[PDB]
Amino acid sequence: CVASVTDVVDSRFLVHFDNWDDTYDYWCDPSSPYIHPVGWCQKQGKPLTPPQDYPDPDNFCWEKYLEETGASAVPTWAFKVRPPHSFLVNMKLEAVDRRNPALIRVASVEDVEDHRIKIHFDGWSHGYDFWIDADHPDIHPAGWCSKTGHPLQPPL
Amino acid sequence: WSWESYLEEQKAITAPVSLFQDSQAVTHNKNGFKLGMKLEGIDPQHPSMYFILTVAEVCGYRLRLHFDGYSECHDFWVNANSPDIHPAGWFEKTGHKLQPPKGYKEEEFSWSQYLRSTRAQAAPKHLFVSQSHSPPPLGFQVGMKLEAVDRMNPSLVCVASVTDVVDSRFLVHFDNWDDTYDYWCDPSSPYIHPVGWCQKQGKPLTPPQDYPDPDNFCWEKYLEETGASAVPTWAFKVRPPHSFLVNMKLEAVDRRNPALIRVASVEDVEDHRIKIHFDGWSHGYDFWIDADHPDIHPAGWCSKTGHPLQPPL
Amino acid sequence: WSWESYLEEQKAITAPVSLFQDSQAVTHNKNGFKLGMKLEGIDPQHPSMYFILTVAEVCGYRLRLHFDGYSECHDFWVNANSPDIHPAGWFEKTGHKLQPPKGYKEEEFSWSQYLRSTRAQAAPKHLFVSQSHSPPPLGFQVGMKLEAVDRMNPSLVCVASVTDVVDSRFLVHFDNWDDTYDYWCDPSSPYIHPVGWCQKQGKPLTPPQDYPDPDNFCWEKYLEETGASAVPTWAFKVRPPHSFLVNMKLEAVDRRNPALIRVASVEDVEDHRIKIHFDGWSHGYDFWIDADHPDIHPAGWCSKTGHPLQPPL
Amino acid sequence: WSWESYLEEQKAITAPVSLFQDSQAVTHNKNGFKLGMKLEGIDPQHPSMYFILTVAEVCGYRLRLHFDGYSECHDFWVNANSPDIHPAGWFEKTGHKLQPPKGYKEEEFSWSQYLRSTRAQAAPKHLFVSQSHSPPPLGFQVGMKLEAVDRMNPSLVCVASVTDVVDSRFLVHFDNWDDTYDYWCDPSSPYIHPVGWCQKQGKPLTPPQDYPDPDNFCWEKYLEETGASAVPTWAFKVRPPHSFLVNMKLEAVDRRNPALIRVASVEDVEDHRIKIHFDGWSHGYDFWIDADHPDIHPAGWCSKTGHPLQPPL
Amino acid sequence: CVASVTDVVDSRFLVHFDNWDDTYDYWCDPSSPYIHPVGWCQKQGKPLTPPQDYPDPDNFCWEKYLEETGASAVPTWAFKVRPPHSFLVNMKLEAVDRRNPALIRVASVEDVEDHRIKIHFDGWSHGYDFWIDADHPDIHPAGWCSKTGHPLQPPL
Repeated sequence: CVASVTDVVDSRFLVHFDNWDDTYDYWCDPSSPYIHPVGWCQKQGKPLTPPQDYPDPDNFCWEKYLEETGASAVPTWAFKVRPPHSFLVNMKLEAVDRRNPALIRVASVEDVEDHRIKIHFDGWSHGYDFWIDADHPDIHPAGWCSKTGHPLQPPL
Repeated sequence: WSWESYLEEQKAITAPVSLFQDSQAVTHNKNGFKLGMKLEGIDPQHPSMYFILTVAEVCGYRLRLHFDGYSECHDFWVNANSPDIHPAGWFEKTGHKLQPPKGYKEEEFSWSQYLRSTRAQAAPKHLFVSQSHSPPPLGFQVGMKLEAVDRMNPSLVCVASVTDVVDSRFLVHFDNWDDTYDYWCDPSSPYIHPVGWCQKQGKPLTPPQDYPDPDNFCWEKYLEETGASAVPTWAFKVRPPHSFLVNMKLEAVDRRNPALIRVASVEDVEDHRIKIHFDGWSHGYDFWIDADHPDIHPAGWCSKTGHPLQPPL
Repeated sequence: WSWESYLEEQKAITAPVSLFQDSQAVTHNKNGFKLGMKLEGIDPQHPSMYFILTVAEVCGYRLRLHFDGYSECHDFWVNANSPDIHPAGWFEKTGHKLQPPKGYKEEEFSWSQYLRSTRAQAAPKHLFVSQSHSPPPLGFQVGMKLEAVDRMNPSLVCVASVTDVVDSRFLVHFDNWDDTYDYWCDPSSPYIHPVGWCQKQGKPLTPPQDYPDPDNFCWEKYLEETGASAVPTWAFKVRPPHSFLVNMKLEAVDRRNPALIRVASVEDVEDHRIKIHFDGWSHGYDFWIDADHPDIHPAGWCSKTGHPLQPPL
Repeated sequence: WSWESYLEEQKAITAPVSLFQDSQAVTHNKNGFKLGMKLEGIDPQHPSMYFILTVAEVCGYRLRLHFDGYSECHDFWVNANSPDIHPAGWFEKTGHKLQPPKGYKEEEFSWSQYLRSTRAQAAPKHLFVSQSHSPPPLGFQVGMKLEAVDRMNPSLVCVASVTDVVDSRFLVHFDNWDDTYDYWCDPSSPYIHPVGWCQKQGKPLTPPQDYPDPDNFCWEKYLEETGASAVPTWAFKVRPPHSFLVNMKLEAVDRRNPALIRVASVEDVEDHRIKIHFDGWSHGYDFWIDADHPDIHPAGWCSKTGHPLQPPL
Repeated sequence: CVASVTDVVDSRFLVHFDNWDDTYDYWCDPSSPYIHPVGWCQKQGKPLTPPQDYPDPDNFCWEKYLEETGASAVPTWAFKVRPPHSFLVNMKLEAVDRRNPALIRVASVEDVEDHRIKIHFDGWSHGYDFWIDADHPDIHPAGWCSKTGHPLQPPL
């Protein structure tokens, strides 16, 4: 989708979906795999979603939109993709419980993508399993709870 | 079992009585409805229409209602203080349409004759909390227009009308649609907003179905055209967010079998809704419900009204 | 409460049913009007004009009517057997002018289109006692002239015309004035008299407003001049004085809030009017009313039609 | 602004003068209280205690009183026919304690010396409706015990004593609790009951504060231990419910700014109380008040006594 | 009211009100809209007037009364629907003058009911108007007087 930089804080920036409120927005850095330069969808043969209520969506044109909003594109060179992570299936770690964020549990890598891992809480239903970005702040190496002074929920 | 002991072992609390509407909490009223008694009420699946109903079953402060002439599969449960039932003769006295028992015609039906023919008793008037004997809710008159969230598709705010007024409540109807999506509410409902709320807030307004030039919808000209006035902005009251917190326990009707009420817990919260979990059962049965829904109740409600309580699993 | 008990403790009687017109007394007709239904009717404050009206509220055998497009502050109550309301399409079929809903033009308005646009129902024809399907009142034709008491200033008898005829009734208009002083009546009305009644009886005749040479007013030449004929003397019927007596009790709409009907008493009488007193309230609220007024009724009327009765204070 | 025009505009009715106690309705008495006059009175917050008070302001039939020696933030308003104020010398002649002006000792205060020090005048005796000269409330003697509703915590019915008798009223005091819970009443008060009432009704009885054995409070033993009698059952009288109805209009003193009196409506009713709503203001300012409370009045009370009336808004 | 057949003459029968003056009796036929089978009032929720001087007027009961009186009910099948008449308001006809029955006058149908017409004598006060059953022997079509040789009174 058509997006804009709306905030910059140290090495991070806030990505905003034009004509939406901010409920779908997210913070990231230049290596995020979720962002691409103006023109990327066109070069890759993928459909670009225009702003929520852009007057004539089928005919959306970046060069025209940029002109009319008085805006420029983030330069193509600024997008510096991070390499895929190296978490492998069955590797164990600790992860915040999403249903109850006060708790941290023993967890395993159920499944992998280039930038994401599927978390499984050991001893629990696989229905609680969830996909999470590999750089998410709420996953941690084994031993993190013990070394930081936080209780770890054992499996079951 | 007992609540007292359960709260000790779980180290939890019940949702305090003060968190509930008086109507969800009240246990000291007698259920005067009796088997076979006849009355009128709304069809839950078609909340604009009224039918002849018979008391099929009573369980504490609840009753199961049957649609006279129709199949028993449509039977449904209400509380004895339901505002959606009315005494015999109420339709005629208040400008509502009666859908008569299967096989009758609207104007072929007489209560007098029906009662003689069935030898039944009409449920006495004094049982009913809602009989249109109370002055309406402030500023909501039939025909008036507003903006309303489609509760079935909550990402939509739509052109709506008031089409029914009964005591403190009114019926929200979506223009050019079925009554299937309609719903009853009061002036403090967080689902309704004044004309011009969409444009002022930013979100788009869904115009009536099959309307000429949908994207080109103008409120002020729709109003003039339909000889309608917008509900005035002073009429829409603030209902504060409820104060239920996660892990508070309560009693809740089981939607999979409404004859049953269970021990339950607040699993999650929004401003105006809570997520119910039945203690001892899978989270897959967890469901979102409005905080002012008639089918949730403070701990103790079952015991004090004489309805069985399903203990946790 | 109960009438039976009240009459014992007060040692009084109710005004017998036979003292009332059939139309003031009738309780056995169903009110078929329903919320949202559309119709036509007179504006009470401008009784020569017709408007599009919507049923806003029903209470027993009464309804509250709303002027489409206009403010809810003009809403008014009528009985379901009111002759001053008519079905959709009646204006066109009977030679009356429609004042259309706010923002429309007289000839821009179509019922067909209006109903499609509002998705409303027109109140069915069979609900209406007055649809101009009955042959008029004997000898009163539009354009004809008579003498009429200004009901707002009863010390005046004035030059008047018939300007409207609908079933058994006709509209009395005062020449060269507003419709504000006009009123509906029948041939037995004690407020109307033939041409030449003033001179024969002795009292002076108020001639039309802004008429040339007021004190020099001649009926026979006014008639020739206006190409009008006088209503013939055989047309004016004797209505006998009513037979209400002081202390008879009855039911009466409260003029301070017409949604309400109260226990009342005959405080005083004239030939054609009674003075109403609301039992338990101050005499300061006492008001004179015509004996044939639609808003007075025999004891029991409320109970038998399904309208609340305000007990005495 | 006028009442008449407002009532017509709102199709509204005022509560009749006949619904009020004479003392709430009386407008034809002169206010003889003057600035700087000195008197005695109860603290409205500690109704068992008596202070030297000075007239700080007069507004119609009302006066603002100041506690001598203390801050003006404690000033309060009463009506000139208040039974909670007394002439200089009253406390000494009737067995009541004086809380003297700030910095005096009780034995140290003398009215004659104080009047000389201040060069002030005592309000004359003839102004005062209550001087303890009229007949006492039958059956209620100082020291006698009863069961009373805690009006601050009305779910509780409690062990209580008569601790004061002044003219036709008596003071209810909750045994060993703060005097701030005390209230004045008469034999007909719906908040008091004879010893044993809770037992007969199956209601829990709140024992005195710090009762040595709170588990087994027993009335017979307590009466014996305390050298006290019960108020006999015959002394307790049925007070009939009031006759105020919802939406009736009246005048009421503003609780938050008691200098002011506002246009008000009856929002809700109970048997002995009315819920007041100030016209034009938020319903969040609504409050319950006993129907016999000195600070509600019929429409017209302000204009007739010379007090400004605040219009709606 | 409780009534009995007390006379049968050709195609008609006489209805008599049990223990009341014979002045209330009237002749009718099976199609009369004024008669109904025993039980009709009960079925319609209408009050039934018992015989005059009935020994226990509170609890009049048809079954007991029939038994006590050695009487049968007219069977329900005997009762026939008579269709409403087809007279319309303002139609003109000839009618015998009730007050001076030697005379027959020009008349109009002032009002209608299902089985009755209200007669108005043309030219006379409406105060002389009267209701009459449509099958009454003393109303006649226009021309009846001239064809039978009876004087007709003109309007006035």
